[PDB]
Amino acid sequence: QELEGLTDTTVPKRLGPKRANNIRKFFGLSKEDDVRDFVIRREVTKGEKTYTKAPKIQR
Amino acid sequence: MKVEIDSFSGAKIYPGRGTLFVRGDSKIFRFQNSKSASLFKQRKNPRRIAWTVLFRKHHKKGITEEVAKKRSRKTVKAQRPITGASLDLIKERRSLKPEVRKAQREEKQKADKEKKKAAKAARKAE
Amino acid sequence: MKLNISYPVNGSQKTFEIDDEHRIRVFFDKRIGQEVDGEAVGDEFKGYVFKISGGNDKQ
RNA sequence: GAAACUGCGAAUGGCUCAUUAAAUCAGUUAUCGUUUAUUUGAUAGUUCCUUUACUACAUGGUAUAACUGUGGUAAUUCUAGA
RNA sequence: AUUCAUAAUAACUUUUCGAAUCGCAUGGCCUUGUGCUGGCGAUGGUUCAUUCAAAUUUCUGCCCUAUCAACUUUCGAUGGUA
RNA sequence: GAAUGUUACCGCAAUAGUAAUUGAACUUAGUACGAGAGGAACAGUUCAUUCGGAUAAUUGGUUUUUGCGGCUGUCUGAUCA
RNA sequence: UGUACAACGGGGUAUUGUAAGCAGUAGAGUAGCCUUGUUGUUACGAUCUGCUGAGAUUAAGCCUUUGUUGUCUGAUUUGU
Repeated sequence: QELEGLTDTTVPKRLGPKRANNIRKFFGLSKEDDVRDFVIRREVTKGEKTYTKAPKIQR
Repeated sequence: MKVEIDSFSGAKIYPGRGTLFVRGDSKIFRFQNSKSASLFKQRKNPRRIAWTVLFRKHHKKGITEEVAKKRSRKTVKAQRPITGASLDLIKERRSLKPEVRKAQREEKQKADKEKKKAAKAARKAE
Repeated sequence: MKLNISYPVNGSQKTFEIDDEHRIRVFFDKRIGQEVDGEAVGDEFKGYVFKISGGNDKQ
């Protein structure tokens, strides 16, 4: 039997990776698959305008 | 009724039985019998008395109770939402490993723009 | 008492207030790291097994 | 650009004169008897380990804070769990 | 003034250091490749020196008391070897 | 403990003796009483003092259980005992 | 001549506190050996560890018993 408050509902990981090889293993791509495209971006609504702030890539 | 434990021997004390001693530091001890009380007065140590629970513990006698804690080997097996990743689209993009030629196709236009910008800067310098 | 129970797969967590002392007496004389099944303490937790991670006392 | 991590500093300064009568201290020597963050100036071609596939060198890996949320207690610059 | 500095051989080390760091300018060579080279810096780092110091330290020097003339040395007091 | 016909059991009770005692606290009530100062009692409850009669679950003491163990000196060749 | 009695035994409960013997790469360390050590082994060595909450004692005023072995007709006195 499933618990309404824990099992039924599910919650997000608030962040994605910031490290390159972490992304490469997150998506299992390659040493060459140009990680700059596989980036997670977080759209916002400050007002009518929106933007996603693809964070950064260290390493 | 609470069933207490001997401060010295670790044995069990039922009510109306044994004694209770109170030391100058306001501490309490409970004795099942005058035996334990007398050895305590003689300030022996239980770890060297062979009929005590502390002794049998520290020497690992009757120690078949605790066995071990096993080792876990299992993955998460759950792709959680990154909250800006759209886990459906995230699985779609993790499955987009092949067709990597689009990366080089975009890199070609980017390299072209790089030379174009170098030329534009070198010309604006004039 | 209270049980702060966490389902880390979804990433969720919830409090549960418990009575019926001879349900919760199962937990007595256990270590932080051992596991117990849940129907003994509540049939809502039937087939479930929880591990302990910590806790707080009065005061 | 708050917060948090990291690096620094917090051993300076300030206050008082209780102790202490070859002890402190003053002046004068020495370290061929030693440590020295910091500055300042100089200063590593040599480290692939059977070193002919053993290797990412256009560069390797695991945490974890802050944060999300659940809570504890009367309280504290208390805190756990995920 | 030295067993100094420094150098050389034999090895030893659980193995030290030898930049996986960052901001600007972005330039030159071409067999035009995201090819090869290339500046101004900040940080950090091994050792030597320096500076800031620090710790010990030489010599000489201190108030009243003899109604204190003997003190130290058991177990550190003076010295020696390790 | 003889004798009462024996022996055994169950009993009556003449007589004699006699044992229970004292206090505090709470409440009654800071009421009654009294100007105020001050300040009760009966009933009820909880305990205690002195005395007595039993008992020994527990606590304590005692220990020739010479029960167990240890220690010294000596003797049994040594070890064990 | 029997839910008979006793003596032994077994079990229970108690008391004490972990027997003797054997083993050990435990052991303060010390002699000696040679195949010289690459733990090299032999002798000494209070003590320690394991077999060991073992062993011993346990009714004389403890409990209990499907056990074994035995005992169970001697004298005296009494009458309404």
